[PDB]
Amino acid sequence: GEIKSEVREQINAKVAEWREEGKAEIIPGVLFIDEVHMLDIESFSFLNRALESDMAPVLIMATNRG
Amino acid sequence: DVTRIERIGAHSHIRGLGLDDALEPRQASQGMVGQLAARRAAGVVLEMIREGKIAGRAVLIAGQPGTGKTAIAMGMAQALGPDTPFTAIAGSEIFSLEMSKTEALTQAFRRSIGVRIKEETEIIEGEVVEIQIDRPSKVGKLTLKTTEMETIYDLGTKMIESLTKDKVQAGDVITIDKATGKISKLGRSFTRADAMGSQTKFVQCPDGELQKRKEVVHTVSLHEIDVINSRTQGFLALFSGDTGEIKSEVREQINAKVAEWREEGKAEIIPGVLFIDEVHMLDIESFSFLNRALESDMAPVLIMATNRGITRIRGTSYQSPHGIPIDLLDRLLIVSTTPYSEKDTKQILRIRCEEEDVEMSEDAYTVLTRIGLETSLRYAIQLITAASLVCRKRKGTEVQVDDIKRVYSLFLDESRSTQYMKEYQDAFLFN
Amino acid sequence: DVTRIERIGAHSHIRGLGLDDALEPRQASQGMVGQLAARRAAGVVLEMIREGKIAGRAVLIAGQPGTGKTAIAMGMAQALGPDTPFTAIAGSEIFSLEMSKTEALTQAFRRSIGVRIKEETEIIEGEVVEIQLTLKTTEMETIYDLGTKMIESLTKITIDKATGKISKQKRKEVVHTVSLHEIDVINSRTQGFLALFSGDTGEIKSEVREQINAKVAEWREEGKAEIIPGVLFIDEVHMLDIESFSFLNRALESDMAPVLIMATNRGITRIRGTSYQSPHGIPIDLLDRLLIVSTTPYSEKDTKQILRIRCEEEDVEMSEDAYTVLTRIGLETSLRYAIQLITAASLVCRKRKGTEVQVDDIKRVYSLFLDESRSTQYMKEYQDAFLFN
Amino acid sequence: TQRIASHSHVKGLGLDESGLAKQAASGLVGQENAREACGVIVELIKSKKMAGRAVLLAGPPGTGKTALALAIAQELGSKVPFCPMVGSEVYSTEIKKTEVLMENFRRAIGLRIKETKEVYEGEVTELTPCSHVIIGLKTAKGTKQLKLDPSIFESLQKERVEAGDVIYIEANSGAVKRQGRCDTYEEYVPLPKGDVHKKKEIIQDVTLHDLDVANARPQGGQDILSMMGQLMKPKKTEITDKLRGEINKVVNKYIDQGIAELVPGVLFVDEVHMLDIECFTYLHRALESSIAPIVIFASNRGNCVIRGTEDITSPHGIPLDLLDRVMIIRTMLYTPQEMKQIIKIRAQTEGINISEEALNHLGEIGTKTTLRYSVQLLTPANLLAKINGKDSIEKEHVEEISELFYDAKSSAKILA
Amino acid sequence: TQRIASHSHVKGLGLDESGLAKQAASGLVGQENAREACGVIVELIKSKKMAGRAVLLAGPPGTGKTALALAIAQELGSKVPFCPMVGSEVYSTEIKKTEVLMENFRRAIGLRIKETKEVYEGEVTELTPCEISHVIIGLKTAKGTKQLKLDPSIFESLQKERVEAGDVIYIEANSGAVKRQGRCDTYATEFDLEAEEYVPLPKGDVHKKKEIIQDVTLHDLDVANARPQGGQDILSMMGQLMKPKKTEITDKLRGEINKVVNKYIDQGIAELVPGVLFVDEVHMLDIECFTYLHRALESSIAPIVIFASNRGNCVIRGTEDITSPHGIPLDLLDRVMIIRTMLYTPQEMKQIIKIRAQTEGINISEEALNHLGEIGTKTTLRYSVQLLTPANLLAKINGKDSIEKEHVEEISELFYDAKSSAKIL
Amino acid sequence: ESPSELMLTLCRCGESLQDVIDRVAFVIPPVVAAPPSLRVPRPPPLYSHRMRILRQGLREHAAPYFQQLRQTTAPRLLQFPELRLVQFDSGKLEALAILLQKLKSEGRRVLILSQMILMLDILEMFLNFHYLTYVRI
Amino acid sequence: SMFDLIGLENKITRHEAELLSKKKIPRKLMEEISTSAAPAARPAAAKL
Ligand SMILES: Nc1ncnc2c1ncn2[C@@H]1O[C@H](COP(=O)(O)OP(=O)(O)OP(O)(O)=S)[C@@H](O)[C@H]1O
Ligand SMILES: Nc1ncnc2c1ncn2[C@@H]1O[C@H](COP(=O)(O)OP(=O)(O)OP(O)(O)=S)[C@@H](O)[C@H]1O
Ligand SMILES: Nc1ncnc2c1ncn2[C@@H]1O[C@H](COP(=O)(O)OP(=O)(O)OP(O)(O)=S)[C@@H](O)[C@H]1O
Ligand SMILES: Nc1ncnc2c1ncn2[C@@H]1O[C@H](COP(=O)(O)OP(=O)(O)OP(O)(O)=S)[C@@H](O)[C@H]1O
Repeated sequence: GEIKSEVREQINAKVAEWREEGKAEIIPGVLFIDEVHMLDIESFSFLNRALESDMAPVLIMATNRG
Repeated sequence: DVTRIERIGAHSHIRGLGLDDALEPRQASQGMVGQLAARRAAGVVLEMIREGKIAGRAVLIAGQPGTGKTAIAMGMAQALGPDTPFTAIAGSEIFSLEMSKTEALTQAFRRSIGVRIKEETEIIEGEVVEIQIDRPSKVGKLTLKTTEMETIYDLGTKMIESLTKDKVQAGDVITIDKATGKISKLGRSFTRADAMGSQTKFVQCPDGELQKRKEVVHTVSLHEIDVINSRTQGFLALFSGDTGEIKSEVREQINAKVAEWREEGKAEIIPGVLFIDEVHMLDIESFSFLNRALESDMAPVLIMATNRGITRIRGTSYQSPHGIPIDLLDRLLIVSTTPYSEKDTKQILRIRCEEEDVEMSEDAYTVLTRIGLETSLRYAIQLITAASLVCRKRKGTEVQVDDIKRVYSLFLDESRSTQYMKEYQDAFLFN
Repeated sequence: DVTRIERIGAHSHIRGLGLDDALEPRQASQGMVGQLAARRAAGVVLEMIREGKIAGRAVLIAGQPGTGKTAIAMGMAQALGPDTPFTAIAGSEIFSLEMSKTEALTQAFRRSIGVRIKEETEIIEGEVVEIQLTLKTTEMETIYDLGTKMIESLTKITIDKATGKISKQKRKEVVHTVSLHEIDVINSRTQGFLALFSGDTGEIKSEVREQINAKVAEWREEGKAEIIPGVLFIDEVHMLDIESFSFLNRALESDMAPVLIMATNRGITRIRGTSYQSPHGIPIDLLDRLLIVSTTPYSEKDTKQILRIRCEEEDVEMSEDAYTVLTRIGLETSLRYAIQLITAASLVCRKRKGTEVQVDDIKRVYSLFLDESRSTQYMKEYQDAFLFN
Repeated sequence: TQRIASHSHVKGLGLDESGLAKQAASGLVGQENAREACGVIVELIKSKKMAGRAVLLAGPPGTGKTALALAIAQELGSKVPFCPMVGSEVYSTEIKKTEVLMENFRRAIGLRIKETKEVYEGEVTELTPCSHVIIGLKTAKGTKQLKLDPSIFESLQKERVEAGDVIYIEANSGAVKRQGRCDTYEEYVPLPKGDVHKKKEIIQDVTLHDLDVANARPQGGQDILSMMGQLMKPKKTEITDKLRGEINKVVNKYIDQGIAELVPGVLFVDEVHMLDIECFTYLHRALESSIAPIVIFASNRGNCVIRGTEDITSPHGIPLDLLDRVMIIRTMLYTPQEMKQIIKIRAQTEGINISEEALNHLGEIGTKTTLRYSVQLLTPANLLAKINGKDSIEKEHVEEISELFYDAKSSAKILA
Repeated sequence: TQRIASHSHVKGLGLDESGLAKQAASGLVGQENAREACGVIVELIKSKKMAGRAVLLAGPPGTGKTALALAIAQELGSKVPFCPMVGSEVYSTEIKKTEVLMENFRRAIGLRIKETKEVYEGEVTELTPCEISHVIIGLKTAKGTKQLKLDPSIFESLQKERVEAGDVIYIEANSGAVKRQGRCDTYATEFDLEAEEYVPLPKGDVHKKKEIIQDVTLHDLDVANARPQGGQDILSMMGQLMKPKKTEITDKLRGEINKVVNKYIDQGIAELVPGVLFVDEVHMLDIECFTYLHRALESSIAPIVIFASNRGNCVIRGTEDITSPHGIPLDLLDRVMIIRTMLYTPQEMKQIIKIRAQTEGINISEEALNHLGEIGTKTTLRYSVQLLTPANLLAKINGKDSIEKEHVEEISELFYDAKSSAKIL
Repeated sequence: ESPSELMLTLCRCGESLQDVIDRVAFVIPPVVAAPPSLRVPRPPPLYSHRMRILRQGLREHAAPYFQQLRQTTAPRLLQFPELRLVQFDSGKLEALAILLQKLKSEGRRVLILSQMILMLDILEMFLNFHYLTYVRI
Repeated sequence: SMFDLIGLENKITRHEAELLSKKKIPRKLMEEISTSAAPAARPAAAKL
């Protein structure tokens, strides 16, 4: 339930540190939100800024709405 | 003279359903007068409940306010008697922060099915005369005593540990479960009670056989079994109510195990009645669940009461006859209550005055009956006690029409209060 | 300079109500200018709080935005001092996932009443390094018997003469003021005092609250405690529900009720949780229990004096022409906007290697930063580009 | 020294011995008919024969509904449990509104337990065990040596008693407490009745809700695993109806045995209009119950929309079917003379001396704005009078305090 | 290598000494007025004496508001706490949104605390307890051997780590933390095969005291003291088994921590570095959150707050009918300084596209750059910069090392923008 | 009874899930505090006795599981520089690793000559990284 | 304590409770017990 933001910042910093020190290699994956029209405005607003991070995957969304 | 927790309530005078063995409602019997057709229908449904053959039959009691629906329900509960589960809830009680409305309805259903489980235990009880040196792998002797027998038992390691852990002492009455080797100390010897006194309790020596077969019948409900099996210490939820959405798999396992016991003759299923007063307060989701919860083989008889006209179902914009979806109305039989004539209102008031233990003049009865016909039955019932108090303050033995007029002027009914409000409505907040 | 946790906030200049002994408000004093009638009303309310005899009195500070209602509240808090409880919340803070709105308001009410308890301890100890116990001091030398093992830790200071409590030259007396909320959170659990910090208190039961009220009344009668009635300040009270307001109605009728100060800046609006319109977003039944103090919009000279006080609070020197330009701006846009222009213009002058804020600095800051009206106009001009109009 | 509340002047209903209302008595002026109704329902509560009877005090704001309920409470005394409540209190994040209502019903029924409590005290433990425990107790007045159980011995060890540490030990429970370690050999017992064998008749008042919550979870640190129950947050739960029935049965047993007395009390629901339709619908069945208390509702609403319905308007914000089962007491507006009487009563209660012309001007202000506003000006006006060296409130002070503070109507006009 | 994000090109505000914005510098082009205002705000944050000052970045989407906020962050540097936040993050399932806002306020205030660290490290020569008030432990390094009397807590942590003898351990006295980092090197030769790892014995002193600077925020102190993790008493240990939920930290804990921090500042062992809280999509906050921000910005402890909103006359969330300029209540707009971002000319868009191409390592021909600028004028700036990577991929598929116009045309045909998609809808 | 399994992995298709946790478990709280204490002058005897009874009883109940109770609930207050950073910080050690592994397989022995004592300490660390036994002169 | 129903779950069963109710030392026998002398007539072991 609601992993702390500072914990995630620490994870990110240590993963970058691992990458610089030859331990870790980052594999960016794909997040597929099927029926993305079921998200509300708040979720879309978060998605806007969640995509600005360097640890953000490629996002595929599908929707039949018009 | 002495006040108990139960005292004069609204329905305390309904001792049962006043109908013959032919299910013909007597005009006035068991504290219930009038509503002949609805009482006959209630008798038929009561016989259905007593036979316990048909599962998930739903009955709706409909009618105007003050027409006796809860009176008929309480009469059914009083004729049914204890040891047949009659669960009474309001439709509001299912909206809980603990669990979903579906879960609450499921618990209410599981609470209306009663299980009588019998077991044989084969225990040993006796006053302990001696426990001797176990120092050797430890081995010891235990001497047990009834008023007719005493025997000496050779103790294994586990029994020795149990006896030393309970600090079993010479001169106390224990019971030993042979299957489990479980020691229960229930009292101290009859050779003292002789200067003691503490958490201890004093018991006289058992008489008869040291070893006794015993049949104990345990009465539980399906809900109780569910919450006992829900978690390791789940029986505490029978007290706190902290049940939290018992798993469906647990309920299926319990249903299967109960069916096994019933085939084995171990368990006896007593199906009961779930009474939901004010069923119009349920959501369309709850009615949808009731549609299917009734179609289970372990479903009780569902009785619901509603005074609604043609209202919108809660959670929807749809107008349905009793605030209940039409698919659920097809699944039930509707008992309708006719309003009360002057004779019926007078009889009801007489029975209520008998319950209150208040004596009223005949002119007072006429005036109060007219007041009830004008205003409402419940208002007249309340005026009964109010006028009794006003009479007592007057140092009179019989309530007169003057006292009824006094309490009528002191206490308003809905219509007169609404009128006084209406002429002053600019002084009241929000219209 | 060293940056402390307390920095230059909006109301840092306010040291209290600038009030005479007759409660008459000085034109400018203790960081507050103008609002003579409102300041006088706050002074009489403050005398009511200090007297502390009448329980559950409610005062509402009403006026246009930026008229100093929160400033009057902070001045009242500064005048009241740290020894009487002053609980400040926003109307939004009662909407909690831990507790109901009723519980949040109850806790806020019980955080404003303080019980003062003075205890006599026993402390004589001093300069000792020896081991068994004998003690020596510049004026004292003593021996003490002992029949317990606590001395082992004491070896490696001062002790209680009564119970022998050990901790690293006379009886001395200690005063502790404890709020009712602290008392019932400490006594709600085995380690309930932790919930005073974590907030994991979760709807203290009415039973314990009743018992603690009874015990506090007993202590008051027996002289062991005295009640220090405080004041609860609810800023932006229009965020409360109709349920919250109805609770406040009868919460104020306890003898353990603090003095309630509420601030609101809206006219006849909808009460939250209802479709009804009421003068302050507050139901009329609660307004019935309130004394309402209204704040007048500031004049030109009052605005200039406020700007002067804020400038000397922020330690920025401006020219007189800059003061007149900024006063015109404040009268044209808002007081808060000018207050912020002060800091921005000080920064612009600093980049310039200047020492005094000139009119050109204020013009530059006015160009860089917009008020609501100018931004709204530029928005209207680009209406289509913006989202969801 | 205690503080003056809004209802601190309400000492009772102020009725004569025939039940009629004195014009002004025990802090109440006017509302004679409502007061007489409150008196008859006080007699109803003291009769303790009727359960789940409901009374609604309906009238404009400020007409003394809450004052009348508090007067009823005063007329009953602290013997009878008076549970005050607001309709907003049913909305809890922990339990459902129905559980909150049921609990408040539980705590409006009181139980009075009579016990003859025996205890053994003294300088104590002049002996510890001379199969048995022998302890000598000396308390100035004398000394007794008594024989205890071995179980009392284990409890005594648990309490780490030593020879010379005053203790409690009760014959009715076997519970033991070492009250002190008076360093004479840190507290020693007094000597009014400083006997070793102490027994006196005790009465403790407990509500049925207290019994329910006591039986809701284990008793805490005594048991192996209930010790970890003390580390939990004290969440309130939906006490099952079966537990209530069982507690009722045991309470009835002990009422029959004559050691307990049933004192049913009053549940006062102020701002009943804040309950939603679910709460009222439950209240139907809660009032049908024979184990329910006497319930007093108060509403100032004119034709409000019932909460939780969004469309349905009923007279007092209360559903019609609930109004059908309650008795209505009508509170009316106050004449200016009654307002003057009330202002004088409040001034006297607050220790405020008021001149005659000041009282008349304040009564005029109240007739213009409202009774509450005029009652509120008293303390600030007294403070102003004290500032200006006076001990009586004069017309100038009330004028100045009226100019400093506004009523709802004046503020609304400024806002419009 | 490092992954390229949508803002990786912004390295600052590109302002000269006098604060005037260079047309293109530090990865930013245009928005000179907004960049200059942001430079003023950077100076405000560096001044460090003003608390609770809020700025609002207002302009249509695509105008660079988040870019300017991150440019401010770059200007400040990693030393100053920059807490980014979105309005949608307040709606937590565990704590009230007011608590989330206050926590974000508290983690935008940073502390640099100099702490003396007491270290015991060495080979365990002996471990002798005394009834259990003591443990006598001998520690051996290259410098020498010492035996120390340590608390029962350290002994019982040593039992947790299971250190017996010949084990190299690291004890931090402050936290009571024991680390068994292996067995001594001298015991490697004992056996051909042993189931542990050998570490050389420490070469320093047994008892080392070290001064270190710790970077923490006020929120770190609040959370540590509201969910205590130090201390070895059983009561706190059993509380550690609870699910670590976020709790509504009370104002009393924050006041106590304020007192502690003030004491540290007086003692010279701490320095306050108040930072900035960046709430993007502030329009997502409901009326309750804005009305709380009213109070949260009056606090003398508050950080600098930056808001960004692209909405024109949106209804305030939670109000259901109240239209305010930027989705933000007017009473809050009275507390902020508004920095407006303007739309871009075709030339500025072309410059931005070239900068993004440079950052993504993509060679684009002049024809392709002009065509992509034309597309961006027709569609949007965001659409054009997104075409660059797919166009480069197609160019590599064709075997060319630069993006020609045909690749841009192909990618334009394969993908659509919101306007074309809306047309076909 | 009920079923159960350990064959369940997390993301790797591999080892015993405590090695996984150890591999990825590195965060330390920025601040660690002992629980706040209630500073009461002369606490009441009943309260102190109750607290003592509770603490004593909770212990001797967790005593059978005290070691487990502590492995859990023990925060990570320290994270050390991992041993692999040696030999990654230096290219000399990176080449020496290959050289020494080859020399080990070939059976030869080695003596490493370095002027710096401190680099000898670093070499001790590096040799332990490769499980190579040595003597220091 | 007589209203402590939850505690009794750890202690006894209903058959045990019915047993106890039937077997509780009657009042008369209590005074008989407290009057009479100790009947210490144990025949001692025989091993026949
Ligand atoms: N024979 C009777 N039939 C109906 N009500 C009776 C009868 N005798 C007494 N009453 C009383 O009449 C009142 C009417 O209430 P009920 O109708 O039984 O309950 P209810 O839940 O309100 O159902 P309603 O009013 O029809 S919606 C109660 O106080 C009953 O105790
Ligand atoms: N106490 C007051 N005295 C005089 N005018 C007031 C007062 N309170 C509010 N107003 C007026 O109300 C206007 C708007 O107030 P706000 O608090 O910003 O929003 P509002 O009053 O709720 O209005 P809306 O549009 O109905 S939400 C102010 O600009 C004032 O003109
Ligand atoms: N008849 C009365 N005699 C004396 N004081 C009264 C009387 N009625 C009301 N008061 C007092 O006048 C003030 C306002 O009356 P309240 O009792 O608080 O309001 P209420 O009528 O009880 O409840 P509301 O306002 O109608 S919802 C309080 O201080 C009361 O104690
Ligand atoms: N003046 C600028 N110079 C350089 N890059 C810019 C400029 N303005 C915007 N960008 C960038 O162009 C892309 C889109 O701008 P963003 O700032 O991410 O979105 P946005 O339009 O600022 O968000 P909002 O809040 O709706 S304005 C990002 O890669 C930014 O870095």
